[PDB]
Order: sequence, then C-alpha cells, then structure tokens
Amino acid sequence: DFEEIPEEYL
Amino acid sequence: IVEGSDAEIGMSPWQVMLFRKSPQELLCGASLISDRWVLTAAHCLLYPPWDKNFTENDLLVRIGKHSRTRYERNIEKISMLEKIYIHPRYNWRENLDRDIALMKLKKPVAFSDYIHPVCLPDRETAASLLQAGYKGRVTGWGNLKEGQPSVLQVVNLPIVERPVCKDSTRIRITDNMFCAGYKPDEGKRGDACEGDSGGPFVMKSPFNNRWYQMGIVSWGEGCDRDGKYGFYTHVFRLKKWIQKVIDQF
Amino acid sequence: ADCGLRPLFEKKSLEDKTERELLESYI
Ligand code: NA
Ligand code: NA
Repeated sequence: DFEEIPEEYL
Repeated sequence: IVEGSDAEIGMSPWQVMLFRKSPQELLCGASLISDRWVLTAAHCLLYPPWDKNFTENDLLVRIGKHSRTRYERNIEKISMLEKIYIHPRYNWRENLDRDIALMKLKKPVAFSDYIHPVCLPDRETAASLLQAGYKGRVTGWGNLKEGQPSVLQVVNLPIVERPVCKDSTRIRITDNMFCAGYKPDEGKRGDACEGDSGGPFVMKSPFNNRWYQMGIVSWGEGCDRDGKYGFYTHVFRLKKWIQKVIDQF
Repeated sequence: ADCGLRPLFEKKSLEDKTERELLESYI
C-alpha cells in the first residue's frame, strides 16, 4: 500500500 | 487518530514517520527535536510481549511528510539511523512507565518549510501548561477507528485530572504519565489510536508562542472509548535522561 | 532555539485553523 521509496534509501 | 481532521500543510513540521524497510509499512509516530535527534516511544522499538525488538538497520526516519502512503518527492526527507537509545528503566513488563526513546540520525536533516524541530519544555513551561482542562494537540497517521487516513491527522484534547485518569483504568498510572481526552459528558471526542504511537502531544505556549512537546503517544484501552483516556509519556519528567543522552552521544 | 516556530505559520504570522482552541483553554 505504500508508494516505494528511492532504492538509495532502501 | 480518531475523530480528528486532516492536518494543514506545514502544521506539524516536527512530525516524523517511523518506517519499516521490509515489509515497507508505517511503524509509529515520532518527532524531530534537532537536526539529528528524533524522539519516540520506547514501545515503538522494543516490546518483547509482541516479539518486537527493532535494530537501527531495520528502520528509516521519514520527515516532512503529509501523505501517509505517498513518496513525497522534493518535500519529505528520509533518514537512516545511527543509534537507538531506550530509557534504561522503560517498564515494558508492566505499564509502559518511562515509555520514551531517542534515535540519532546518520546525517543531519535539512530544515525546510515542512521540516522543523519542536521545543522540549523547561520546568516552568511544564508547570504552567500541564493543567487539567488545558488542551494539547496530537498528530498521526494511525487508524481512524478502533480505516487508515490519506494524510496526517490532527486532534486537540484536554489534559485530564490525575484522579480521573487513575479511576478510568485498572493499570497502575505513574508520575511519568498523563492522560488526555474528553469525558463522556463533554460531548466532544477524539483520541490517538494504533499507529499514532511515539508521536507528539504538543502545546503552544501563550508566553512566547512557541510549540512544546509535552507528551508522547504511549497507550490506551481501545481508541476513543467513552470513559477511557489516552495516556502520554511525560516528557518534562524524563528530560534529564534526554539531555544526558544528547549531552553524551 | 528557533524551535517550535513553524515556517508556514508563526514565522509568517499566520494562524492555523484550530490553534485558537488551545489558547482559549489556557485558563
Ligand atoms: Na484505577
Ligand atoms: Na475517551
């Protein structure tokens, strides 16, 4: 349900 | 938050989201008290009865958010943890006494219109504002009912007299806790709920128009029940531990 | 130090829609 964050943050 | 309203943009710029990396989910509320320190509830990180014991590397700090689920490009900032500090006398065995913890950030966050630290009270501010009847403000992305909100929720709630707190529950209440909420006969209602944990109870001082974090969302019996109140960690009562931790690390 | 003062409200002298309810409770 959460938009995914920049991979860089994990 | 139940029976709250949507937050205004920038209304709670100290609001922090504790975010689990995998599976990516909301873990709790928290607050920004400096450019690298985040305040939260101990129980958000450590609660053995529920097999909860998070390590730094399990967590992310998301600051400046409004939307709960959205990645807020160019607005939110996301930070990694360098170190978790839990109150050495946090009472998870019994009543969540001293339900407080600090998180040091790997790098300082950049303040912005959406990101700004809250004050922590001094003795006089606490003595002046922590009075039955005085309202505080509680914010979070927790449940709306005992579903989930699209954006940060806000609710203002009256501090309640200690005997009414105590007589409302079978739990043993300590001087490290206060309770807030409307009484059944007061008409109005509202409460923190699951997910709101570790978030701030703040008050706006009429002496210098600054916002002070007087409590931390800690525990409750259901959410927004008649005759029940939300219980908050008393931040001023544990400020020595806070200062020491920050003064030492 | 500059704590507790919101860029979008106090620093601009704007009030949010319910902060007055807090003030009015302060006595
Ligand atoms: Na009791
Ligand atoms: Na209630």
